[PDB]
Amino acid sequence: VFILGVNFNEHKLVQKALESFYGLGQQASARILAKYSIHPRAKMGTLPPKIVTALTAELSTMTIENDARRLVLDNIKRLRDMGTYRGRRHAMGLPVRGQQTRNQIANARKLNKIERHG
Amino acid sequence: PKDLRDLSEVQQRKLMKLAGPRYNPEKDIIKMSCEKFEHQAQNKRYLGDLIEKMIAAAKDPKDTFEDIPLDTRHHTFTKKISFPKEWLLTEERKKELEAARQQALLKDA
Amino acid sequence: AYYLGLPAFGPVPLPRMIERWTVPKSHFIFKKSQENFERVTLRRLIQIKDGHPETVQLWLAFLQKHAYYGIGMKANVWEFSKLGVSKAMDESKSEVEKLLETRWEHLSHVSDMKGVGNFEDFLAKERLRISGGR
Amino acid sequence: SASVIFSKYINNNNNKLIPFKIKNSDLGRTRYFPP
Amino acid sequence: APLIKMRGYKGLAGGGRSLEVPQPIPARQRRSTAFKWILDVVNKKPSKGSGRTMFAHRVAEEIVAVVEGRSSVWDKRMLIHKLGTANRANLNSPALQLKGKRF
Amino acid sequence: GEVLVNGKTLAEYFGRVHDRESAVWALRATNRIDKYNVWVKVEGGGTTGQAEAITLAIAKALLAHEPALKPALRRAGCVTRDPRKVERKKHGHVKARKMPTWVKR
Amino acid sequence: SMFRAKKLDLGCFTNVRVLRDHSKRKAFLEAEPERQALRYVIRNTTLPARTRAVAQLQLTQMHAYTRPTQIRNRCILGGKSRGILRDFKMTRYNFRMNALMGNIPGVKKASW
Amino acid sequence: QKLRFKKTKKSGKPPLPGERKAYRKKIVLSNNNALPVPGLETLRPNDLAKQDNVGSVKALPEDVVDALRAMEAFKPTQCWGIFRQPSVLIRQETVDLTKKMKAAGADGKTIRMVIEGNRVTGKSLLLLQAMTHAFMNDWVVLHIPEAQELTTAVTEYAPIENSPLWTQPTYTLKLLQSFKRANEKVLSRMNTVYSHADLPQIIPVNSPLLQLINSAKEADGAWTVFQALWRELNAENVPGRPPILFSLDGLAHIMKVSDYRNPAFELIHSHDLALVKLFTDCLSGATVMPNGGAVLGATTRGNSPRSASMELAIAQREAEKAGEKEVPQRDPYSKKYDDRVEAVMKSVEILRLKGVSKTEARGLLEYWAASGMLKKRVDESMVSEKWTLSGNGVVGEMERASLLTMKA
Amino acid sequence: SVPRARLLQLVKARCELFSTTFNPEGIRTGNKILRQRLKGPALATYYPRKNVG
Amino acid sequence: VELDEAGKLAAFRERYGRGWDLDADSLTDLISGYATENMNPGL
Amino acid sequence: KRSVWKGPHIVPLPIQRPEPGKKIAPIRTQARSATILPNFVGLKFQVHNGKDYIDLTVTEEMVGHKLGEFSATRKPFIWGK
RNA sequence: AAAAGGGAUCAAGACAAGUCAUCAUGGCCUAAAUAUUGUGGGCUAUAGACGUGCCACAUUUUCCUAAACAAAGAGAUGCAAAAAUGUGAAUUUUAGCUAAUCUCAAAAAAUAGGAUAAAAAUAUACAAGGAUUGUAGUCUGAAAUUCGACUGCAUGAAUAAG
Ligand SMILES: Nc1ncnc2c1ncn2[C@@H]1O[C@H](COP(=O)(O)OP(=O)(O)OP(=O)(O)O)[C@@H](O)[C@H]1O
Ligand SMILES: [K+]
Ligand SMILES: [K+]
Ligand SMILES: [Mg+2]
Ligand SMILES: [Mg+2]
Ligand SMILES: [Mg+2]
Ligand SMILES: [Mg+2]
Ligand SMILES: [Mg+2]
Ligand SMILES: [Mg+2]
Ligand SMILES: [Mg+2]
Ligand SMILES: [Mg+2]
Ligand SMILES: [Mg+2]
Ligand SMILES: [Mg+2]
Ligand SMILES: [Mg+2]
Ligand SMILES: [Mg+2]
Ligand SMILES: [Mg+2]
Ligand SMILES: [Mg+2]
Ligand SMILES: [Mg+2]
Ligand SMILES: [Mg+2]
Repeated sequence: VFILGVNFNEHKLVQKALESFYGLGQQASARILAKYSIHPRAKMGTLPPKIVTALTAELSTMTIENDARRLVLDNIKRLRDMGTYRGRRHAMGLPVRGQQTRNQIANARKLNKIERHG
Repeated sequence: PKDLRDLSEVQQRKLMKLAGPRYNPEKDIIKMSCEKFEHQAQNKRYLGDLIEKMIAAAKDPKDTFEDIPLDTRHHTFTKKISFPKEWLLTEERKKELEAARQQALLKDA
Repeated sequence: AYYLGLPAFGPVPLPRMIERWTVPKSHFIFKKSQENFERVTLRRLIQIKDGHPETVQLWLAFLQKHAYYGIGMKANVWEFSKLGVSKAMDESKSEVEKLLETRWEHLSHVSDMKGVGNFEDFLAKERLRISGGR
Repeated sequence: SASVIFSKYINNNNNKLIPFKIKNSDLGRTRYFPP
Repeated sequence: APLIKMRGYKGLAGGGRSLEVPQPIPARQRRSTAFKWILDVVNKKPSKGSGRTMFAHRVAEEIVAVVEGRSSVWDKRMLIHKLGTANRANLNSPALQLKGKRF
Repeated sequence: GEVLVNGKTLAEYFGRVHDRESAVWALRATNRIDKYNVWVKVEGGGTTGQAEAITLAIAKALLAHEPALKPALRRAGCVTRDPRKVERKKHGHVKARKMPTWVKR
Repeated sequence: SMFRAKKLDLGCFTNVRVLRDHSKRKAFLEAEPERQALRYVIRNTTLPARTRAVAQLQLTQMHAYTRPTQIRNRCILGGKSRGILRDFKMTRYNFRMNALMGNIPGVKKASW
Repeated sequence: QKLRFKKTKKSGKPPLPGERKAYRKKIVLSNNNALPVPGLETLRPNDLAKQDNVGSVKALPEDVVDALRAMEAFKPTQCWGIFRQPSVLIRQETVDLTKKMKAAGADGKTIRMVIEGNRVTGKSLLLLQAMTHAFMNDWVVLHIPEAQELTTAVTEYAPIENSPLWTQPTYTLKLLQSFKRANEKVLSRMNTVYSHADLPQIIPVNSPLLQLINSAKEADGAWTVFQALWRELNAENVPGRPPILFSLDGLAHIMKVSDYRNPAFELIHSHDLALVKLFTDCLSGATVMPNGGAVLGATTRGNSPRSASMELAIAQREAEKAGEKEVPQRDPYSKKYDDRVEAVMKSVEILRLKGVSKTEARGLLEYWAASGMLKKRVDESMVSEKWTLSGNGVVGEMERASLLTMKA
Repeated sequence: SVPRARLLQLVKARCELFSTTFNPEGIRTGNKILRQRLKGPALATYYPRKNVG
Repeated sequence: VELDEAGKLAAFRERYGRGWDLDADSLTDLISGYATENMNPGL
Repeated sequence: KRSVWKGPHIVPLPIQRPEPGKKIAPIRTQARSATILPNFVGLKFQVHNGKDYIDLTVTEEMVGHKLGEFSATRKPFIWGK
């Protein structure tokens, strides 16, 4: 089925589908299902076409999108523009939270950017 | 609390409530200490004056706290196990076993 | 305790108190070589029952005067008393004063001792200095 | 009569009687205990 | 369960090669080698169901395949027996009897 | 043949049939489970530690009633006291005997 | 330096940093109540905001010797700060050397 | 760049949906290797009520096993596939409970009972014997295999308009499908006597009652058909309406707040679920059964939460029966009680299950030995050994010590 | 099964009796600093003072 | 005027109130009044 | 002060607001842990980094941070030259 | 009872082995500085590379429920119950004990049930995993920015047993 323009398979859990959107986690997932009387173990192919449309209208009123990424990307961009310590660690791809840099800084070198994945 | 014979049943229970965690339901004793002062004589005097207030407050007919049930969550009650009295090999039980020992032989025979 | 008529029970062997320290045998680097140390405290318990309060204090006074070196002692004394402790301790003042008439000679100070200052604060601070901090 | 607080410490008497048992095993001499 | 084991002597077969020689093994060593082969075939098989009987039933099925002769452990038994027959003469090899007797 | 362990029944206490058979093995080996009632009181240790401890306890108590069973309890293994004990941890070792990784270079 | 007594009053192993740590212990003893008062006014959310801010500033102006966090035990025989045992006031090594000679009462080589 | 070594990157048909779950839930009720026990009798329609059958093992009829299997009376944790023919031990507790069901259905009354016991003492199987006595005597058995499937939020649920109740359509549908097969014979003899307006199909009065149940082909109208069916089975004055056995296993699950969430994200109480709200009413006596029957609720220890209200109620009912002037009371400072659980359990009867007697333990061991599954000499010395290792005859523990061992 | 407002009447009685702080709202009153006993004099005596020589 | 696009002034005032906000008020002389000449030697 | 209920960490600073259009000198501070308060906006600081005093001009985006977060103590690590 | 076990101890000599940065000491140097005091910073930097561990890569694992069984150690420079408050870290308030008494304090694995599977390779079925980062808090302490420890929410990297 389709929820907010994303296609999901029948054998997929409705909760795991909602939780696949950025910013939508366990708390929001449990409250969206409770709002429309969907048990956590509901599969995707069992939802009526009426409720599948209600979920799309529900997620459209939430901050679960690139919109949520902008909030995170803006916080990082601000740290750099101000000229703070943390901001300069994102730009150089270095650990930002006081980790030791002599060894084991792989994930920092790979993910720490100004334009992070999210 | 039962040593204070000048108190009534309702008043003795009210005293157990004011004591709070100082009351031991299993032994029925109110143990309370004091080391607030520099000299041991002063700690004894305080407890003496304090026990007089506990009794005066218990006699106060303003609020008997009968609505409040006695709270014993501060105490951890212990359950003791004892040897079963039905297993004691007495002259009466010996006859009981002889019957069971003999019925077993018949059932198999 | 027998001569004083005190029925004593024990000595009850209480559990041993064992401290442990593992230290390197060398002050400098060498760390793969350590050794264990300990300090085991051996202790006993003598409990007296149906003992008169005063008689129990003569027993304790006797043990302290003839204490054996290398032994530490601690006593917990019990005693039954009536209600009205405040008044009881005020009436016994005259009784204790008579017993001290001949004992005041131990202390002596210049008229209006000024080195003491605040009496209560002197005891509180002088007691800490005697005990080494607390 | 007596006090209740007093009676609550008399009943706690589950002591073991000193048996004065007779030794049936041979005992050696204790070690030399240095000072 | 195999009846023999292959022990090797270091550097006695030629240019750094070892001298493999068969030898018998007691019962406990025979059963241990056998059952460990069975567990090796079991662990490599894929999962089938769920519950607490997965591993148990997966092993029992291999025990039945062994008695029916259609198991894979029979190949490992014959493979080690071939090495024994192919090296039955090394029991009296000149190298095993001339260690330090050629001064 | 009623057996109690700390007030609880033999099955309510040991959740492992292997431990139940070992606790009363003396009575089983001599074929006297239905002749005596045992009231055990164990403390400390674990499930198997306590089970094997009751084996020796009942064996000794049983010999007080029928002293002529010791030759049988011998071959049953209920008279011997197993002295095995956990070895302490030793400095320089990860455990009683496990040593840390030794680096040659 | 103002907290260093002009007359040495140490009978243990004297050191440049032992005198330094002894001066901090004496300074904190003299200003612990004054310091506890400030730490109380700050954490008392029932007081006015200005009262809590005044005490928060005065606590920042007190000399460093008055802070208890700057007190670190040292060896009274060697003067080190690493490996000190509170029960003996000595390094792990001086504890070993004195324990084997019999200068620490009650201590003995352990074996079990 | 980095010069360290790095392990450079780099079978069978998979199972179908539901294949794995069906593997650990299938029930085997036979074993060709097992020996046929000689002299093994089959349960007659009135064998679970005779006092003389106590301590004897008898085989279940063939048609009963089809009905019990239809409503999931057997369970995988039970040892059925070790023997050839499903057989049960007629137990002194079976005769007691069964003699009450017999009198209840005959006098038109209703017994509201609760079964309690230790981990594995025969609670779930004592119902299997109650349902067995129900099928053989032409009753209407409505069994709920697992009460945790109604509370753990693992099935669809929808609200009812203008009411706090909640329906579970997908479960109610599956419940009707299994209700037909089990009671196919009894239902064939009954016809409708009321005019049900709202239904997936039009159904005139005096029609085959089995047709009314076949109307529920979709989950949506499943609950509506159920309520209509419930009205028919409980017809006030209609000849041919047999007693009803409304049984539920896992009572501890429906005696707390469920795991479902309402639109406000507040836990729904188990007694609000329309289906659970029906059983509790029948168990509390609120909903009367005009034709009579029995409402049995069996607790469980495997995967069961603790409800102080149910445990307190069970304790109070046993105290009143024994006649003790003092009955257990609430902990005046505990906040784990539930007023609604107390009201439902305020008049039920308790049936405590404990280990079997040494005479019953023999009849059960001889059945295992006759089947070649217990290679031992079944005598008093051997019965007392198993009776002791099983903790005074706990049937569940007696199987682990005799059947699930590694000595034979 | 007893109102909280009714229990406070008993909790307040104990405070008036044993002279303790009655703070049912859990307000941060800094009293944890008042109960903490000083440790200055215990630390000052660490290093032995100069003595006979 | 007084536009905080990043929301740092609103976040501060929400945590510590408007006592430290400039104007024309804990900042009257608490920070400046305590600043004395030669406060710390070495600038 | 991390915990919010204890307020921000304030330190004495010669923060005297100048007359409109007056030339005010920047504030030299070694208090690298002083929280930037809303009243610091518009002021010019010279935060000590251990050796030098790196200049800073407080803006509304810096409120809530520490002064030491704008003066690097170490120099970036660069391999080669 | 018994075919017991472990710990400590393990010499002289060599390695001009380690330590003149515990202490101590000969010679030689510094003595307005190679001595002494504070504020801030640094010892926490990071291309490549080498050692120790921790944890993970799901089917004997992990997750959920429940009414089992330990030993030893710690609290006068302090352990803190019960209750109440908070999703949580934790807070409010101190009963008792300076201890075989009171408190930390609860064992876990196990045992017995239960849930989940095309449990990652067919992209409409992306497993397990918890690094990285955003943000809101708590505790200790003048002080948590360089540079602390935990908590909530979100983010969801490599990782096919080498
Ligand atoms: N009357 C009986 N005849 C034969 N076997 C029985 C009988 N009663 C119980 N058993 C067996 O005892 C074991 C446990 O029985 P059962 O499952 O009914 O217990 P339970 O009380 O429902 O347990 P739980 O609390 O875990 O749900 C099963 O193997 C069962 O077959
Ligand atoms: K171990
Ligand atoms: K994990
Ligand atoms: Mg590395
Ligand atoms: Mg399991
Ligand atoms: Mg059950
Ligand atoms: Mg030597
Ligand atoms: Mg050299
Ligand atoms: Mg070397
Ligand atoms: Mg060197
Ligand atoms: Mg030197
Ligand atoms: Mg410095
Ligand atoms: Mg370092
Ligand atoms: Mg608590
Ligand atoms: Mg702990
Ligand atoms: Mg897989
Ligand atoms: Mg995942
Ligand atoms: Mg930080
Ligand atoms: Mg490896």
